[PDB]
Amino acid sequence: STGSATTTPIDSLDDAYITPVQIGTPAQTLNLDFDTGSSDLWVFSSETTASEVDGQTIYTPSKSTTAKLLSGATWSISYGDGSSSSGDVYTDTVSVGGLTVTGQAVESAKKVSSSFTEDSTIDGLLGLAFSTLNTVSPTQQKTFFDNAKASLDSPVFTADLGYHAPGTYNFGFIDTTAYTGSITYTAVSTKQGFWEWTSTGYAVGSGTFKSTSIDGIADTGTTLLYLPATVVSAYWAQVSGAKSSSSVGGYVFPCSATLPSFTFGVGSARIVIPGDYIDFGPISTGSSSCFGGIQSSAGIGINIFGDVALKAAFVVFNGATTPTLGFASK
Repeated sequence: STGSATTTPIDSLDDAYITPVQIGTPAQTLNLDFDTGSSDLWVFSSETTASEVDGQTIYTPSKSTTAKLLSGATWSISYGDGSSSSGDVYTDTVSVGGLTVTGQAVESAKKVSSSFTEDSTIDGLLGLAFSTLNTVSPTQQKTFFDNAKASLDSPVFTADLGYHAPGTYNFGFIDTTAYTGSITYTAVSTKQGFWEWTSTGYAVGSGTFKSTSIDGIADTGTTLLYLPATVVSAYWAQVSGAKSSSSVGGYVFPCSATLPSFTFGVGSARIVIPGDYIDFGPISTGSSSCFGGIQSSAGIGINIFGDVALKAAFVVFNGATTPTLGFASK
């Protein structure tokens, strides 16, 4: 089997992407944030505290003839950005782009943090990291991809995120028309439960490529590119007037600037992030100070190849017995 679903930016900045997901019988379609940095499929629901729902579409398990409470199971997750959610668990039929999994754990939110409530466009998350990170207790549950893997034509999914445009998540096949050149594959460590890999270096604009190992994670659920302070300083030094602002929370730059590109290495291959992808616009409405899309990871503990980086590539998440990542230009 295979599946193919379009993923759409939630706003004009590409802050996140939503993909329609069919849950239950008859189908209830929710728009989920596919997140290769986490491993829970959780949804706003009829169980979510009413004051914490503000425009989201909810899953109502009592209206699904295939929903079954997973007795005793609870979940609770906290994300790198400080947001969180928690609740109980059903199993139900879940379909993405024509690919159906029966008995998928659907984690129903009883509580969500304010950042989720305030974002009416995201109805939940669909985690695509390794199932070892799933938070369901006392019996950890599998991700949608893990459940689908054996049925797929090939045990892979691909992320093709658009710049200010829709893109595609495919399951079970590699669309050879969706990228240019070849796909360069690189080794993955699953020791932390992430799609963790080592970039071979970087360049700023037309500058020389610096060969240096940068360990990080491929994370579709993170907006920006978070890299070591040395690398980030070298990037922003090429933008006149750019500075790190403790009060704003990162590097800002004059909105009148033209940003240089940023290249990262994948083995001997190179992925070029155009400068425009690094512009996240005014820090507040009407400001002439703009927020940068490359930021320091120094306070995170891990480097994160988020959407800024991934949207410049066609990315293969190869879930074979020994997983690997692939990157192609597009």
